[PDB]
Amino acid sequence: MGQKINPLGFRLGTTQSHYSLWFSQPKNYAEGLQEDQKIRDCIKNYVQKNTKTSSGVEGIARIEIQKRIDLIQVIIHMGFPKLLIENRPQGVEDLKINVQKELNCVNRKLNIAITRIAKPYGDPNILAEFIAGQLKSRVSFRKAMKKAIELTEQADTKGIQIQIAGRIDGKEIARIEWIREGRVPLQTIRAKIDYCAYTVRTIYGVLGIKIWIFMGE
Amino acid sequence: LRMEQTAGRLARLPKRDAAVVKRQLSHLQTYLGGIKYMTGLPDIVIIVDQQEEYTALRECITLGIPTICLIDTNCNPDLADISIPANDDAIASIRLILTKLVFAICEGRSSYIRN
RNA sequence: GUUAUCCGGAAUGAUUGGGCGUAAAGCGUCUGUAGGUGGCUUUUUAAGUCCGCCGUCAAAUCCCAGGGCUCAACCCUGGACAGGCGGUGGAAACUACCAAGCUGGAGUACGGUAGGGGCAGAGGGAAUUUCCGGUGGAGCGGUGAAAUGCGUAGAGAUCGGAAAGAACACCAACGGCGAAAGCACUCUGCUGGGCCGACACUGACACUGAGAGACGAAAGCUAGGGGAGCGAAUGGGAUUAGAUACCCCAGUAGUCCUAGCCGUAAACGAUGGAUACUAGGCGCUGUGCGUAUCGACCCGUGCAGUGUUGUAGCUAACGCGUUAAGUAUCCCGCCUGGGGAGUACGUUCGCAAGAAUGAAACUCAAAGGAAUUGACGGGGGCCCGCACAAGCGGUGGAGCAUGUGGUUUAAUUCGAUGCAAAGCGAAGAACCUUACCAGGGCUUGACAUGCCGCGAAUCCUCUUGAAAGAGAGGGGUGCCUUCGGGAACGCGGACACAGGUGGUGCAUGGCUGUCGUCAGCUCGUGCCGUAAGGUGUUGGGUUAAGUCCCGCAACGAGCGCAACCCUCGUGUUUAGUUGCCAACGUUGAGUUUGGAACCCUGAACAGACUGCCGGUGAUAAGCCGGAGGAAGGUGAGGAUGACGUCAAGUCAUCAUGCCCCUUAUGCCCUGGGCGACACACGUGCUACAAUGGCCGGGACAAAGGGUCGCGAUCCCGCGAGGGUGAGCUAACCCCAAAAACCCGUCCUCAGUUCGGAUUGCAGGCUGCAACUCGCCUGCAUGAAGCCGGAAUCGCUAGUAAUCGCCGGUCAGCAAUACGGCGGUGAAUU
Repeated sequence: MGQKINPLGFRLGTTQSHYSLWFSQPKNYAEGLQEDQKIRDCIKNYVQKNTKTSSGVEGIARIEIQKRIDLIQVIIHMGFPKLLIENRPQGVEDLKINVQKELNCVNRKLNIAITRIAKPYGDPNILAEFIAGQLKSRVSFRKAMKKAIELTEQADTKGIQIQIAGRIDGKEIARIEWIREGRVPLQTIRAKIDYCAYTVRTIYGVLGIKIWIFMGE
Repeated sequence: LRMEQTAGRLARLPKRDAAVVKRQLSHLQTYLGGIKYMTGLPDIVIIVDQQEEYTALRECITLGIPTICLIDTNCNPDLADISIPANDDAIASIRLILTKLVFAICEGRSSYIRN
């Protein structure tokens, strides 16, 4: 509704880089966005059947795609690399062919490497899948929001802010919840605040979480 | 603000911060030029006119700190424990009671010199 | 378990247990009978009271201890209790009775003081109105404006005189007096109360008080008088949608007097009277005293009377505060939910209008009081935005474009509609898009997965038909396996489902407008109040700004503001092509060698920070000017727009809850529709000219676009455009030769050598295809319109105004929509 500017969209020129950094000619630029969005929808969800399995349990932090000619970088930042890679080398093998069958035309030799994050309570993308995952299991809302505030402060941060929209605990009228601790400078560019947005399933309605994590100045 | 005023960081700091840091020092050396020397929480509080500074005695009785004052005629001695009935305006009256109170603190320590 | 019924909860009738300033509640104020209460001393009585005892208080319940039915219920012994009444023998302080007193209560006398206290009778001054006369002129009166009205049979105004009624300036005062109501020019007559002071005397003779008796602002009533002014009613004028109101001009009862009557009022300090006590600081009247009072005065001591940051205490709070709702005593009145009601009925009173006493049924679950936050206010104080003002241009008039209602239609699809709707979502609807209508068709079905059969899949297909489709024709059949079988794909079949721009965004996610770029919104600790909360975020100044300084129980901090980021304006460093090119050799075209200096270009760096000087200002902040500088006071201008307001908009972007349709609001195709009309409204464009039009010549721009593309040169056509076709994938090629402007000439203000709407005829171009629906060219026609009512909009500088160009959308709807670029260049504050 009447909120502040996107801290990932305001800080696009400096500090925080793009989730996809490449170059293409305006003739095959439209096909460049289609191939990068189709794989980002297939790696974030990552389920061939109609079940709630992989990718959403381990928590995806960032997906950086870099390309020049016929080769994509597709480096995924994960919290727990135990689910994506192996249980016996079969997990990353079916992911190597899934991205190959979709993107063809030219000889698309896709290499996918994996890197880790220091702590999952520093990045905004795990927090958007952790707190929103507590809405799926129907746990106490305001107790889960105050726990998401302290779990990031103990992970060494200078400020954190969390807020959703309406349809809380099965209420007919739409309300809003807001808890904040420390300082979060929403206007300044020398703040390097990261953002994420995730949707919830729910049989009564639909929720939408917004994460604001202030690192250094 | 005293340690960074006489260091090598003076030439690095911009003119926007150099005008605010000396303005903050100008307000911190005029008012806080008295309260500095000691750090601890007192057990006994001595004061001159407690009717003018009623905001100083009312905040000490709620914590449980014994109050002593140099009460005049325009004051009430009920909230005070041990009162000293004498003048508060004339400079001579303030000088006798306060220096002889300091001589009582210096007698229960070391060296009894002049005033 | 339900219902009925009593009690409890209800200290909501409270004797133990409550209240009456504002929540329900002191009767309007006095006098006073009965009744209640009553100072101090001694003696006495001892009635009340108290002690003990004797009777009676039936038994059985209840209670205590102890027994019997196996326990218990039940039954049972004794005791306790029966709180009471009477009698006898005592005690005697208190209350009461009797006797004799005392005095501080109360009362009286003596001598003085102040006062609108009251009644009666006189008399005084100003003014108003009216009557008469003089002078003199045409206006006067009145209102936010006007009109009714008074005027030349002459008012008003002015002067002289008369008549009459009422109230009586100043002094008047936060003043005084009175029981209340109430009462003020001066004087006289009769008369009441209060207070002080040396005292003299009685002696509690006191206080309160249902009923009762008396007094009662104004209005109103009866009879007789009076009547200047004011003024219910009433009559006109005006205002208004209407006003049988407010306002204007008149005006009766009444208001005034005598007598009688009615007895009511926010009859309010809304806090009944009387008495004794409890911190203080300023204002009246009497009296004592103060070197002889030498003085306006100084120090006490009484009455009555205000305010107080008024303390304790009391109070729900506001507030009261020794003239307390403080602490107590004596007695009387009154309340115990709101509406109905203070009405009905009855009694009493009255001439009447009505007054006094005072219900119920029914109905609601609430009324009410104080205070708090915020908002609102035709409340106030102080401040900021083109907000007004100052000023320029514009709209509404006109023709045309476009959007929306209404209307119409088979449909003229949907959504947005006060500002925050109205070229708005659709940056581009002839098919498509489209969702709507009509008609022709298919259904697990156009699209997804899974099972089975025939099969590779496809290409060219021929016939009918508007097409969607349907019937058959050949040509053709890759890659692996123990060939059984499969992947890719196709037709058909069965079933889950698939499918929905169907409803609900008052079920929702995401996102947005809006006040707002307004500048506020909050927290920690500590204090204030019982508390909800407040303080800090108030105040005095100051800025775009809780920006800053000072003051201040506030001290600090967080979000917002600012700054950090992007361009523009100066320079500097580095690097130079498709850029530029001073100096030097020139096919004059940087054109070539060459040169990097300058312009430009692209990354970095320097710089304004009120920082410096002066004045103003509270020796602060800040503002006003100046210096130095390309640039100053957030440099110009963007981006960025908090906690939140409107359950404002969007489930037709998408996603999602629920619901509904699912041989169907699902799906395919053809044609139509959305750019239909008697009208209305919004937003724009082109003109009414000649600071303009037209003809010819002619000087400079910035920013962007482009490979199913941008397209020069040349040829052809009057032109749009077409043929051929180079180069650029791009500061090397192209899209453009930018327009105002400027010189000369013509016209010379007549609806025109202004204006182009409209119309006919003939073409070009994009696409199956453009009649409805297109753009553009050529020829001709050539109106409305002469700057436009009420009302209303934007903008303060390089802005307004105006003149060209480019981009996105896109086959095509190219200067009229949106976005973007530059040229020229004000006005006023």
